[PDB]
Amino acid sequence: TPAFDKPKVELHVHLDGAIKPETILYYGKRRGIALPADTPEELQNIIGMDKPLTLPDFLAKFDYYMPAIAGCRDAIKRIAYEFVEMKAKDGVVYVEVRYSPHLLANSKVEPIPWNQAEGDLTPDEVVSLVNQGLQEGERDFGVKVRSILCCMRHQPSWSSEVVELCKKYREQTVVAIDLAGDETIEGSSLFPGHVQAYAEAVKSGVHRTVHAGEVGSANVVKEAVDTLKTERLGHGYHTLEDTTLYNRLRQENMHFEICPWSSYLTGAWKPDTEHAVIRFKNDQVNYSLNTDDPLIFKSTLDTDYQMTKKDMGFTEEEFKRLNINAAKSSFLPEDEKKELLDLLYKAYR
Ligand SMILES: NC(=O)c1cn([C@@H](CO)CCn2ccc3ccc(NC(=O)CCc4ccccc4)cc32)cn1
Ligand SMILES: [Zn+2]
Repeated sequence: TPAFDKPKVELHVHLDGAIKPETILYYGKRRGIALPADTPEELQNIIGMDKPLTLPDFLAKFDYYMPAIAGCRDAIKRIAYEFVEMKAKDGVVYVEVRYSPHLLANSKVEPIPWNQAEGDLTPDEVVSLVNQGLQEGERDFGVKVRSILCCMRHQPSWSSEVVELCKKYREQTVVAIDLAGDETIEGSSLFPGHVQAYAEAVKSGVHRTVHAGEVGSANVVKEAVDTLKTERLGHGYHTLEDTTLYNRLRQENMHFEICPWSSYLTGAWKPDTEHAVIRFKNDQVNYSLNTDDPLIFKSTLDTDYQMTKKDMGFTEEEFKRLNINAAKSSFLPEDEKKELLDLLYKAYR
């Protein structure tokens, strides 16, 4: 069945979008919340999309399940644990996983997300709990995991906390800072809370990625590159819109975190068009293949590989260079990055 039967690298996946239905129900019941279902299968049917939707439509998906995990400590550790399990089934030898700590928390955060009564779970120990779950998963399932911590567009006040959390927990497991959630809010790349967070990340050596370009213009890409100093782009589809920018990113060997299946389901790509990744294939761009939200998009990594092999004529050779590009563009220290490279060179021959 699987389009690509070798080990794989993945750089772009959200933890809060990669929970098993079954364990949301488990915590729905056991805490009180009660979902719009009580069977795993129907749960995935309504909390999981299969044709494009608007943003409010999208966000209410989170409004369903997040109150069931956020706040509960053992929930937070278990989803980090089960994320590694899920990934071992995908054949991934190395993954970076991202999330917003604040969104899993029910105290020391204004506003309190998900409506949610107060309590005592702060952002700081959310990240310790996640990174316990993750370290255990690594040990039991033999996938290597690191994590990225997301800033949120609409909430520049969280952002100095995020860089500080990145520093406190560096190497183990957290390797980078991200910026997520609605790149359409005007001027959001340039909100002072975000820019000074990213400037702190330069100063102290935390690695940087930015979501720019999925649903927004090439201008928001440009700000991510020139003002936020990204090392990578999540998505970056719209840099095509601006050809000098595109060419520049080609020379600098910028890495696009591509999420094929997602981009259909979000509206970012319309089916009757050039998919941006085929252009990236033809141009020999430094890009990767990623799942984004396997919960919400009813998908595994093989969904993404499959789609590009069926409908876009991707071949096995391109699959290889892409995962190599992803290993090179990882936020691993260089010794550990050479080790990963070596594993992959052998596996691939
Ligand atoms: N794929 C994602 O965008 C995503 C974001 N998360 C969470 C962090 O890990 C945060 C969820 N979240 C909270 C507020 C918020 C605002 C916007 C978005 N995402 C977008 O706007 C992405 C673009 C988009 C447009 C329209 C439909 C779907 C998606 C996520 C948001 C999980 N998955
Ligand atoms: Zn994403």
